[PDB]
Amino acid sequence: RLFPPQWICCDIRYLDVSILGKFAVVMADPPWDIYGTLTDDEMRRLNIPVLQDDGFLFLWVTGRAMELGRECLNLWGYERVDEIIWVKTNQLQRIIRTRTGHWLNHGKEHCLVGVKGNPQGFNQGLDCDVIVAEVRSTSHKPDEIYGMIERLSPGTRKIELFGRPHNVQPNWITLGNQLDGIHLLDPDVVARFKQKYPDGIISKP
Amino acid sequence: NDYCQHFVDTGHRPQNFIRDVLRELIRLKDELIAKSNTPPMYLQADIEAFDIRELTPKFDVILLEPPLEEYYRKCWTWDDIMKLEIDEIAAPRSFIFLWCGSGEGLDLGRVCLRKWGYRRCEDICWIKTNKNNPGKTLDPKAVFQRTKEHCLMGIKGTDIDLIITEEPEIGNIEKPVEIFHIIEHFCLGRRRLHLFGRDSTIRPGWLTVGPTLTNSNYNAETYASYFSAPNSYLTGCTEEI
Ligand SMILES: Nc1ncnc2c1ncn2[C@@H]1O[C@H](CSCC[C@H](N)C(=O)O)[C@@H](O)[C@H]1O
Ligand SMILES: [Mg+2]
Repeated sequence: RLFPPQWICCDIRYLDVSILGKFAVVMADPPWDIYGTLTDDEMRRLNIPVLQDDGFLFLWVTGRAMELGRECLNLWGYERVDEIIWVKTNQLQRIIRTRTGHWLNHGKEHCLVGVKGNPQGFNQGLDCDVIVAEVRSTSHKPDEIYGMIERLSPGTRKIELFGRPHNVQPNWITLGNQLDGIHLLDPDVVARFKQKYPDGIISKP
Repeated sequence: NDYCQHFVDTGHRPQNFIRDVLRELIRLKDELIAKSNTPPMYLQADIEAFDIRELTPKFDVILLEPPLEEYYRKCWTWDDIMKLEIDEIAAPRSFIFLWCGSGEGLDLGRVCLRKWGYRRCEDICWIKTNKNNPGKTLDPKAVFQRTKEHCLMGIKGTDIDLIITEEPEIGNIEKPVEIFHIIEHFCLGRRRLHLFGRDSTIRPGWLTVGPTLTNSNYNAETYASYFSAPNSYLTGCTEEI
């Protein structure tokens, strides 16, 4: 095992993620173009490929990002092997019904699961692919997903992209532009960060 | 409480704990659908060897339920499915509902929709509870136990997305009848085709076509006569003229 939460406030377009090393799991909840958003090209160009050799990607999608996210996942070198749905509930366990141009109410959000390489020793098949969890503030994804990921891959290092302060977790490094400064504790990451960013400034390259 | 941890501990799926899963308005609309429905029409056909273009006129709605091997474990592969010429029988403004399973079909069904000229506009999930038989279900690629199936809705031309029922008994490949309720309540048009339907799915307002039908009554000319003027553009949710 257990390493405390770590994070980097950054513009994820500009950070050289190669300094962070390799991760068993990547999770992202991108600000799809459907504060601020990323354009479809900015999403495609994210250097996700450097983050893992063998392991899993969890990618939240809605609307047209069901298709754009599939494209991104494939472009980044993953194959989609599962798809989690979060059934959104209130405090009494009833479905919350929510978009113009749709003639169906939506009761869920989707999280694509991609695989890269051939992961070994993950506990596949412990959890199922439906999360039932209460909705909290706008865009706040359920904490259940961290538990499912920890049971799948206990004690390994993980990275979350586009996380907010409430997303930081033990064994995770969180990146996002709403985080408070830079909190790094892994000596290897600390050393490579200092070498790359001696004055702590992660500006547009 | 964490229903994921509870499933790991007990085998009860999280969806088992969803609760409660206008009336006059819904009933009147059901009634208008029933009144505007064509008589059920059906045709036994080996869809592998059948010239699909023999099904006329062009359809407003197509429900496509190819028998995937994953439903069981002739089975249809995505290679077979993708090669169906659906665009040849769909109206220029029309809708498709494709049962895609829980595996590679979630990607390949999307390729099919776009191949046939549709844009994917809803992803309807059939979430299966195990209230009667708590426990574990795996596919080799699978990361998680698969407890749901997806029906993709496509649109071409210019209710909630969840169905929750108990998991069917082994060997029962039927999809929830609720999918028909969702489709009919959209009021998309009266020319409705169900490909790979069975005797058990035959329904007023639908033409059902599939290999296992025991009987047929389809005649193209009779079928077309249901939609001749003044009834050509009816939505299926209004008083017929
Ligand atoms: N260029 C950029 N770099 C880093 N973060 C960005 C960004 N553009 C937008 N963001 C952030 O991306 C996030 C998308 S919403 C993330 C929700 C989060 N998973 C949760 O559970 O709460 C927002 O916090 C937004 O501030
Ligand atoms: Mg809860």
